[PDB]
Amino acid sequence: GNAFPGDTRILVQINGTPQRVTLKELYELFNEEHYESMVYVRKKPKVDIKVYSFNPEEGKVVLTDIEEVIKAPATDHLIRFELELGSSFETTVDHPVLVYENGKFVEKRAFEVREGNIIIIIDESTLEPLKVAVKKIEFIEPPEDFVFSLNAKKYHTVIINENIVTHQ
Ligand SMILES: [Zn+2]
Repeated sequence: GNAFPGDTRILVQINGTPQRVTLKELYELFNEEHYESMVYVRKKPKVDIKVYSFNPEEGKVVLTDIEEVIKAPATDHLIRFELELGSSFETTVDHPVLVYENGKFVEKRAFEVREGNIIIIIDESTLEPLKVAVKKIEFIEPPEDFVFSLNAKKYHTVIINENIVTHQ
């Protein structure tokens, strides 16, 4: 399954306040827990929480509900993307990643992303999108026993680490 490392940060709105939490912390803000089909799923929120998403049909940041958070055993390698200006993120090898090409978001599996592909970051104050190139790609042996994901209602995009737009 597709996932992120637990130390990945995600932009959320908690009780009306925007902030970043790690995916591990996000998982802990839910209860409930059920273990089934080798994964742990939590659906009931402990705080009033929404996730910030990017709506590609309108080019706009939007808020949406979190349907569930998931913790799964780590199996595959991760891929780390280092971006122009020094930001970075990591996903499992087949995780969808959004790159910006010729005026649209292309959804590629992480292992198909190439150096020089463009990633979109958001300026949080103006909500303006900015383009940064992928500068380096690394394959990383899984470094923790569990990885984490979430399902965001409708848009299925999230804003991670240093304001990076990607697919949930
Ligand atoms: Zn849905």
